[PDB]
Amino acid sequence: DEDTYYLQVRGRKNFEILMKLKESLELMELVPQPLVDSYRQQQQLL
Amino acid sequence: DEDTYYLQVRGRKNFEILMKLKESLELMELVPQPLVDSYRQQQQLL
Amino acid sequence: DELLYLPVRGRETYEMLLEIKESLELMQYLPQHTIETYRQQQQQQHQHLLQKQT
Amino acid sequence: DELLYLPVRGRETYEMLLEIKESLELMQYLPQHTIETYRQQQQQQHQHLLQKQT
Amino acid sequence: GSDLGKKLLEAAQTGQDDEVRILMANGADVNAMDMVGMTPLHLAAVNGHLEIVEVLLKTSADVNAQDYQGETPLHLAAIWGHLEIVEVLLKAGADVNANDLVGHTPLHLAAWSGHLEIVEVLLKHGADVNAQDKFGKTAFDISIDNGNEDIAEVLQKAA
Amino acid sequence: GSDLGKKLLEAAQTGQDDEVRILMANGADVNAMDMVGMTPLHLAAVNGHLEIVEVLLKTSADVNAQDYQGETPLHLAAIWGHLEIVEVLLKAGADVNANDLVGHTPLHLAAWSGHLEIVEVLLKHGADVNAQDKFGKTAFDISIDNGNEDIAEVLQKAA
Repeated sequence: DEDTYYLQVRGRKNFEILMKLKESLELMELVPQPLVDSYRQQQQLL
Repeated sequence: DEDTYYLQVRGRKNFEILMKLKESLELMELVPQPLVDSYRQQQQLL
Repeated sequence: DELLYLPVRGRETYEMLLEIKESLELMQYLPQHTIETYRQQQQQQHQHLLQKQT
Repeated sequence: DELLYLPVRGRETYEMLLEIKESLELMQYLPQHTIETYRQQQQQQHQHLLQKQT
Repeated sequence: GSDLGKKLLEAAQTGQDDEVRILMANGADVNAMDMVGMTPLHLAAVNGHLEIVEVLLKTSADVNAQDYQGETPLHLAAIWGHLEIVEVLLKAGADVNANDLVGHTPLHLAAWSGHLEIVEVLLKHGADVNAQDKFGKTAFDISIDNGNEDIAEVLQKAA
Repeated sequence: GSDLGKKLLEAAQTGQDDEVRILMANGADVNAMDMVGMTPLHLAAVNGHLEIVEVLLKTSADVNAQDYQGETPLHLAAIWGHLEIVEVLLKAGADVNANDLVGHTPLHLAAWSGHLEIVEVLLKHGADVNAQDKFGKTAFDISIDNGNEDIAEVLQKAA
């Protein structure tokens, strides 16, 4: 998906965790698929 | 913390993960401290 | 309810995942009256939707 | 960079944590030019703050 | 786990009396455990579902089952203020002095929550007022911490 | 890990030339690994920091170090289009045919990204056009998938 969603969260520490995961989930999409595939292959070998 | 924060996230699947964690993080605060303490003691024993 | 084992490099990631996992599991201890009160609060929060203005 | 071990009950929680952990770790593969482009996008997103109206 | 076991856990949690009886009749494991090790009896106790507790107590379900945190159904009925459920669990042989992983008894948790009448029932069944938790604390100590002076008076008189 | 090692990893990633030289002079581990097993040389290669790559290649840092995914610095310079870094890595003895965990060579990843000139340099250093990944795919196969017909022509001519 590509479109934009809003949420509200109570608690600054909750907000800080969600903003850290918002960042990693959004940036994750810019990682080339071949590196995602090697990474998943590694997690499998464990 | 008690006050309310807004974020935006791109991607429905990203939004769905964040809404699941928003829920669990917000509800977590309603769990009595003694049960939080037993839970942390258990994670420690592992 | 199988006991699965997540390999984690580094303290920072491990602690983040622990806090998330804790929040996911400890919901089980809440009564449905508590869950329903939360759900109504969340529903009423909608009456006033978020929008980009200011 | 010690290899720590997170005990997880159940598939659903394990898979959620895996997806989060993946997102956290795979950022390392991004060039700073990519990170800076994202950061500017995020900064410009502020120019139009979220507020409860509609 | 099993499929029926997970369904029985959800039916007990959500108070679906009829679905609990149908799941049980179809072989659902009364000893099924959720992700924190709670049985259907624990979840019926948390969620205040008296009729479902009473149904499960007619089975071989362990009234003193401990979740992964050491909590018994009685701990959880006590912390969440479910007086009638506390009564039926004790009538069914619930260990009034069961200790969870941080050394809380049901009396500790009723003290913590401020459920006076549950404290009185636990005392009637011989709850140990002297039992100290991980952090040295009696029920009386907790009831002080949480401004439950009314329970702190009842506990002092029992001591 | 070490403290200096983590700092050297961040300095290399963020292009802090002077901080890289100071960290190294103070004993920072050139073989330090981040959470995905990348060394400072990998991170300088990802992030397009030529001067930092050149500095690290004067050390005992392994030009062919593999992260936990099997990626070498050359893989990562190739996928991210850092031509000058691809050149200096190969001059320093980078394995042009290094295989990561899903059987990608640097040529696969340059094909995937559409970096024609890097494909040409990898070929000049004897990149294997016939090497097949986990999913049976050559570089030529990928370049087709990703509409890089220009690279698919160069690879067909090499075959």
